[PDB]
Amino acid sequence: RVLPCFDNHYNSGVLVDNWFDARINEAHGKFTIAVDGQSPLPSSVYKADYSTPCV
Amino acid sequence: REAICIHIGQAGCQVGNACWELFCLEHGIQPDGAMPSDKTIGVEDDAFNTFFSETGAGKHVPRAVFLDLEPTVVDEVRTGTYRQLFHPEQLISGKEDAANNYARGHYTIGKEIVDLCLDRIRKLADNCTGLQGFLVYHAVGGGTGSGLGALLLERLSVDYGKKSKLGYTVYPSPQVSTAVVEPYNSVLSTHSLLEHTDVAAMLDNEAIYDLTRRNLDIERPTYTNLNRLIGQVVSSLTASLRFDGALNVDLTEFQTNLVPYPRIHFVLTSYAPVISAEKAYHEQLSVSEISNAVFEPASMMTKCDPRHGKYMACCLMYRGDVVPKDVNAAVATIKTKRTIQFVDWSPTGFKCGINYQPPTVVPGGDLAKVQRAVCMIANSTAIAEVFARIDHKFDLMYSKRAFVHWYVGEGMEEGEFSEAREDLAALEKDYEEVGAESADMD
Amino acid sequence: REAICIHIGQAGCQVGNACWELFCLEHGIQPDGAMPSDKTIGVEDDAFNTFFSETGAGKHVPRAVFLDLEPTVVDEVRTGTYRQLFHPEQLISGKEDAANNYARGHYTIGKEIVDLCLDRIRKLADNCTGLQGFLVYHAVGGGTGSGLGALLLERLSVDYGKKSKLGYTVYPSPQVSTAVVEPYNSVLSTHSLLEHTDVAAMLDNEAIYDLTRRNLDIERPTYTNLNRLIGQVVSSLTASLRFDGALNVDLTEFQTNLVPYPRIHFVLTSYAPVISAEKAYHEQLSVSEISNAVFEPASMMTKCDPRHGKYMACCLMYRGDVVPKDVNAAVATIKTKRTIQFVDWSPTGFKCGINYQPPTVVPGGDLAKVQRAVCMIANSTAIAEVFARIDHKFDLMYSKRAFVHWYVGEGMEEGEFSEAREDLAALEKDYEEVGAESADMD
Amino acid sequence: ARSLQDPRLSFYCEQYDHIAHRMNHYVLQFYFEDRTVEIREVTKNRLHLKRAHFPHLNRDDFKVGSSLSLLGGVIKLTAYADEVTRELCGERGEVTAVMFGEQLLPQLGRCLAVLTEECGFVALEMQMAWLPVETAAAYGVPPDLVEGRIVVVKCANTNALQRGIDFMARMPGARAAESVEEVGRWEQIVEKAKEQPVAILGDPNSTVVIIKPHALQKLAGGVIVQQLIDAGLEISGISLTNMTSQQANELLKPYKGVLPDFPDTMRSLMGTVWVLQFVSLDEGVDVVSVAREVCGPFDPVIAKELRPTSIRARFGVDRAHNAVHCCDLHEEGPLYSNFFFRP
Amino acid sequence: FTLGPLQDQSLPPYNDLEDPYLAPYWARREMLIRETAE
Amino acid sequence: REIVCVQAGQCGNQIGSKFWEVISDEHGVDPTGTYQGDSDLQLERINVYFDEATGGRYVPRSVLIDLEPGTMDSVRAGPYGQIFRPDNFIFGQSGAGNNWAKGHYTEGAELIDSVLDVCCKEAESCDCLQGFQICHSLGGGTGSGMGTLLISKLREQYPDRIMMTFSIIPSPKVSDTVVEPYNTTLSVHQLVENSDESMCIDNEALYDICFRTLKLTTPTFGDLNHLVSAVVSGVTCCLRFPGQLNSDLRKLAVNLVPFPRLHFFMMGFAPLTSRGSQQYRGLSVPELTQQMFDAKNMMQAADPRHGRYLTASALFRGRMSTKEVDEQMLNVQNKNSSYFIEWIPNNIKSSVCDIPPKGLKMAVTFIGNNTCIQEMFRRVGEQFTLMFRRKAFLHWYTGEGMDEMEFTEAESNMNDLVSEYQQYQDATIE
Ligand SMILES: Nc1nc2c(ncn2[C@@H]2O[C@H](COP(=O)(O)OP(=O)(O)OP(=O)(O)O)[C@@H](O)[C@H]2O)c(=O)[nH]1
Ligand SMILES: Nc1nc2c(ncn2[C@@H]2O[C@H](COP(=O)(O)OP(=O)(O)OP(=O)(O)O)[C@@H](O)[C@H]2O)c(=O)[nH]1
Ligand SMILES: Nc1nc2c(ncn2[C@@H]2O[C@H](COP(=O)(O)OP(=O)(O)O)[C@@H](O)[C@H]2O)c(=O)[nH]1
Ligand SMILES: [Mg+2]
Ligand SMILES: [Mg+2]
Repeated sequence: RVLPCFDNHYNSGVLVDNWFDARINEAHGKFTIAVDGQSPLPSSVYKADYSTPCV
Repeated sequence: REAICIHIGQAGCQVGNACWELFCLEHGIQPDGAMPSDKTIGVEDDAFNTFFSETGAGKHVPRAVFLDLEPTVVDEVRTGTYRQLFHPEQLISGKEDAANNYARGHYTIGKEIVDLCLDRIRKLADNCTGLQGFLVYHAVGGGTGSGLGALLLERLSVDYGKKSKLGYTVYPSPQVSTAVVEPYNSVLSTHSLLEHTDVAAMLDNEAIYDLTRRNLDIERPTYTNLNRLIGQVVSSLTASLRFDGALNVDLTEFQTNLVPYPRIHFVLTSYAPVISAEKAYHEQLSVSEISNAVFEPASMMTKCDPRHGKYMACCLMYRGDVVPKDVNAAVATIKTKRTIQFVDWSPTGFKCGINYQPPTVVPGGDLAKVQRAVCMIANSTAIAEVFARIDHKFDLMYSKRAFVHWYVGEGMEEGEFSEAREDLAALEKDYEEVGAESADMD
Repeated sequence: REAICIHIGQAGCQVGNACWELFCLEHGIQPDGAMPSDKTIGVEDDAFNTFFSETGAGKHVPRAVFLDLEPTVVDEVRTGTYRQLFHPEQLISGKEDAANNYARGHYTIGKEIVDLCLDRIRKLADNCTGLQGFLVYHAVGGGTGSGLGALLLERLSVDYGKKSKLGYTVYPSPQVSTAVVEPYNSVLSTHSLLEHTDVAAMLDNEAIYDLTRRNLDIERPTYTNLNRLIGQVVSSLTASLRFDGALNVDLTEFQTNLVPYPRIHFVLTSYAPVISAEKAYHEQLSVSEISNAVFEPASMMTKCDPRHGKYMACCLMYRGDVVPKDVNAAVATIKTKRTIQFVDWSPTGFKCGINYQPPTVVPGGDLAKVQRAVCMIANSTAIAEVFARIDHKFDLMYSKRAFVHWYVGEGMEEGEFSEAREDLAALEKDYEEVGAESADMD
Repeated sequence: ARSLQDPRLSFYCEQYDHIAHRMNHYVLQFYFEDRTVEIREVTKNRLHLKRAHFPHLNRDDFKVGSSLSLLGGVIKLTAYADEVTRELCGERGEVTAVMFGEQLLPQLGRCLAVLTEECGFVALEMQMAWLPVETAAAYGVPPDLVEGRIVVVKCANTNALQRGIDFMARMPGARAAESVEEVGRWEQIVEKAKEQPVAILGDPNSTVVIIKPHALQKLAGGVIVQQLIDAGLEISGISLTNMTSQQANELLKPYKGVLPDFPDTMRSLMGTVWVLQFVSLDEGVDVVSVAREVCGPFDPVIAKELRPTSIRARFGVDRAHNAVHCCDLHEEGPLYSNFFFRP
Repeated sequence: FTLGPLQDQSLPPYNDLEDPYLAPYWARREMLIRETAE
Repeated sequence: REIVCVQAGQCGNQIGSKFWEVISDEHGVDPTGTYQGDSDLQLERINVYFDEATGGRYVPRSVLIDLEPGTMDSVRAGPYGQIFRPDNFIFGQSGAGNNWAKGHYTEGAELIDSVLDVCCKEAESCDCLQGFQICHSLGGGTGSGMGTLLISKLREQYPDRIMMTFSIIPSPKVSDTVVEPYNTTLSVHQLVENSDESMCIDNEALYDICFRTLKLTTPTFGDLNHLVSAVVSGVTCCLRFPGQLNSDLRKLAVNLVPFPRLHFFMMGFAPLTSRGSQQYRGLSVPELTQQMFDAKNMMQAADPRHGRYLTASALFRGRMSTKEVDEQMLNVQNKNSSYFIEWIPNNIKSSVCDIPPKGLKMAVTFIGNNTCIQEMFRRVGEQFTLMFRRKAFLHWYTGEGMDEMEFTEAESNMNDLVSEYQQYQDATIE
């Protein structure tokens, strides 16, 4: 496990070093663990399975 | 007539949910405890009474207790769909778990909760007129199931005495495993369980996973499937009390027929028409085919191979459309087989039961609908292999006192390890001695 | 079922762009990787699976790696139109080229990059359940294609073992030429390809230029035309895996039917209805006419004349609206011809395949739309003439050590030249010996 | 050819399994350029029927809400599976509903004739409904048609509403829906009537007649109905049901050993058929004798030679396809009515 | 340290003859036969 | 079952701000404190981390302690800072000076009583109290000295509960302070006696996570503290949501700790993947299991391949099958059997919880007890012995009042901890 040790003078747009990751990061923005948003939480297994049986 | 069910800890409560779902749907009691207005008319009937009691306004309430030390599972039952079915007093919950320590359940924490349990069981037993046993569901791998189950069975055995206690027990699977300390808890549980149980039925999740892969077509099973299978087994065994049949079987007959000597009370269980809905309509399912099915070890719900031992007694329960002549022809064919062997001191090896009610179909279930089924519980020397691997794992861990400081700190003498290990050694020798051929005495 | 594509160097990546364009257009996958919104019905079919895998959100991603030592071509792929199709991990690029030195690729630079490539291929092969071979695209005239292609084939052959390796290879044309040092790289490359490939397909740029001038009406062709023709050939050969048909042909069947002896694995390729839209409406295109066409030297994609040799085996793939009786009548007519000759030890000279999917038309393309096509791969002794001319150019240059100091400076012993030249001499003698009649040898 | 990108129509379909008592859902694909069909399972993405040629299908048959016969089973098309089939199959599938009143039953045959073979409406739903006053008011029948039997027809054609208004203007007595909600309520009416139809049960003086599908494809059902009514019979009962091979076998079991072309006759009853029940208000008229005299001999050539004015001499093509099936005994009336109308 | 391919991630069947934790059991039986004879 | 959190020093307060942001987000609590969630499953365990104030509001059960108020003014100025109870901020008037002895003996004993009053006030309000959770750095000044002082007092006052710590320890390469070995050694000496469970994190491992796995171009301390807050909030998930196989901190300790000194653990969290790649690979139990044991995703510089696992625990969140978990843990144990201590028959505990973290279908957090942790302590002890032989900066500590015998005791205790781990590494059945 090593750390990067290169100084990148240029900006993203010049094909040197990490241009792809730089473009993606400037496209999206801040860093969060969550991937999607505004989705309801699923119910528990007991609630999903043991519902009211059909008559 | 009546039977009382005792559910302990997580496995026992979750299996209880599937059992009571099934018993409701088979009798026809709604989740709110009533029955439809058109189901009251007809002939005057009571068969539910083994499991339900009526107040007189027509609500049904069940003869069960649910016991846990952590709230979460009981709070889930309390907040679920069956809220109105159970009496709130019936759902008993402590504050904090036994943390996989048998010692914590038995000495420190269960002693406070045990008197409430005994008062509830007393309140149930006063409202009966033909109680014919206790049914107990628990797992021996966890702390509260082992410790409080043992303590409660000891107290019940002193207060009620001779009344029978039949256990359904989930033992640690031979290579699937869930916790590190399983050998200690299973050994210490089994030491108490030896004195205070009449028949113990052993289950392993690895076998029910194998059965659900081979017969059903389920790639990714979960505990609700296993618990529904267990519920079907319990319904098959208790059907003999509840419905008409040619050859009935009272709960005392299992204990009388299956146990030859008072320590030799551990039995193997299997169930025949485990089949999917798409497969079921291409094949007939005659008596002889399912009878042949119950003897292959791929059909068993416990991970043991009976070809490495000898059977001492078998009890075969048939429910549905079966005729006695076919049962006799099937049993005679089984007896002819060379891979099925009985100990020479048990010449008359079989007990039969025949009930007319076919198995019920559950709306979310995965089993097909079928006209007949057979369920077997049997006593065999192969079970000795199950104890030997747990005892070896105990010896491996105990050689370095790997975890003992938890048990000694939470209140247990170090001597108790050696006592239990010596008792299990004697049980192994009992199964060795009983299996010795009586021939060639001269 | 599955196949993995490995693209090496400049020609192999550029031919890969045309191949994946075609496979997308044949299945209906959009360049972003998803099926069209007006064509998603809810359920679909597995035919893509040979070349694409789905994540679960319904995006498609292809089973390919692109390997180069110079960045420019892979950076063109990263910035091009298909940016979203490929996984970014699959596109591997070094810092600096192998400068037309096989020695530089094999010894100096490829040794650093090869282990990342092997890790990527391993990660692909773990996400498969019926991998049935590797397809490799490279040119032997350049430095990185020869050196890294050899090194990678050696490592693949050790790690994966029995799995098949099928090569499509662009060899140096007999009078069109692009670099001075081409003979040296091609001899040393061919030494490695002899040991570590199951079938090798030979291509010459001069033949595809002649075919595009004569049959198509293109005065000034460029590499995109050649790459589209190669893509059509690969689609024809792999169609037997992907669509329904009367007579399928699995990739293991090619090696059993085409290769008589383990060294005799170099094959010629041709394709019949390369035709323009204006000619196509003046002519019918029956089975027998295109079958007669594939045997004419005007149809081949390699510059060799089969009249100077004898055929050992032919594999004929028909796709589109063809009926087996017409294939049989055509093959029976071919056998009668006097200018087509088979070795007397190969009486049953033909293998047939018949698939229902007609060849695809590419929006910018120059081929007409046609109801049927046939593609042929065949093993013939005429190929020995191709090696002899490269060997003559090698002998001319090596007599004066014209460029050798570069190769010795980049790490190679002078001895390696003589070894490779002797191996190609032995391959020429094998093709001389195999073609000798038994009637003269008695 | 057999290309994978060839044009097609896609639907979701249903088919009842009489063995497992379970409903199954599929996805049907029809390549109209060469008349081939493929069926796939929705639940587990499993192939059900490989791409095979069927010569008796046509592009006009595939409409939403319709039913088809495939290898002796009935399959129901109620969906659109993609946008392309919505574009192609639209503009010719608008749904309108037409109701008929008591005073115009004696001319019902000409009503169906003008409905089908001249106004261009092709329709598969047709039932007779009797409703109480409160339910009739709730569903929205016209007030003047209350207290009487009504025949509701679910038609389908291009520009359904305007053509229905034109049909209203052309022949008096009929009523048609003027809005989408009226269409929906009348569809509810026809479904509720399907749950429990109206007919006379247990009457020994009754007769049931079935019209074969090949007669309907020639747009001759209305003329047949009118010719039956003209002979002196009063219509009581109408239906449009699809019957499977097992139902045809159960209906035609007594004929096993009489007809010389039994399996071919069994196949001729697969598809959409009309069911007619006739009674007489005069006790001196025997319905079976007059019905059989009008229908004629079951062999079309003999019918053409001897009884040139008969129905089978008018619309038959062969012994298996004789365009009508009618009761032949004096006791079969109650049995046929019980089979075709008891829920 | 490799997890292996995906197709070999399944449950191995149980074979008590090759279970490493039951060898003393089989040794005990093999001794028990001669012990019974004596 | 209520947890009380303590955040001490700059690192602790900064990590705490992100932790309480993550916890407030999962339960839908606005930075004003109002509940705005959308399912009852969120409300039914809100008590575990929040106390309820009147007319809607919730307050977080945390004590903030520091010797200079600069950090506290920064956290109060942050976006969620208002949620914290004003009376819970305790601060002095002069800094720790990066000196352990000042933090432990002079300003420590001056402030510590007011912290104990606040901690007791918070503890006695719970209907049933679960363990404490503490975040601090060991390399600092007030974090190490006053944190370990408070830990010792709470262990005196509540010896039957659980004591859990999350702790930042100096990188061997990236030192921020010259006197790190003294403060680290004295703090580890205090922790090994007082603590029940201790988690260790290297900033180098978070940088390598960001650069290699997430490919971030310009990471900041906010990202490192978000990764830490994610793992910290994951361990408690089974305490506060339903599941098929519930688990608890005490049950984790019982399965993880074979012997009472062996309570130092490695941490990991599995679903890490860059924004460009995420479109290319769906979540599944094999992918999480493969990442979970990859040393790239493990948060310390020592590598597992140089040691052996005594025990491990995995907590799964999401709707998933138990069979796949059991068979994955069996397969990893069988194929890599040399890396697992052989005298324990099964080293992995599993647990399953129904409710995943927001915006992920499934997640797992990994806790590992591995002997390779001995390498960190050995490095700290070498640097300590180099500094101590020459009395390199000792006059500061002696001027505050420490006796030299403490340094030799702390060195001996750390050396014995390293020896005990080394002995269990090389143990055999015989
Ligand atoms: N078949 C089956 N097994 C279960 C179920 N629930 C838990 N188990 C198993 O039983 C064992 C765990 O025992 P638990 O019931 O969780 O232990 P406990 O009674 O809660 O004891 P404590 O943890 O101290 O509270 C494991 O082997 C689980 O796989 C279940 O619903 N069905
Ligand atoms: N048909 C075809 N031939 C090509 C193409 N690109 C290059 N060639 C031919 O292949 C030979 C050159 O090989 P290259 O691919 O350029 O060599 P390389 O793999 O880039 O090796 P390096 O120069 O060391 O990077 C010449 O004969 C070219 O005419 C192409 O796109 N299509
Ligand atoms: N991961 C992380 N480390 C931090 C943060 N703030 C400070 N540190 C580290 O902690 C150490 C400084 O300790 P500090 O908190 O100032 O000690 P104190 O003076 O006693 O409060 C240095 O190694 C810093 O790099 C943070 O927000 N996140
Ligand atoms: Mg529990
Ligand atoms: Mg190049």
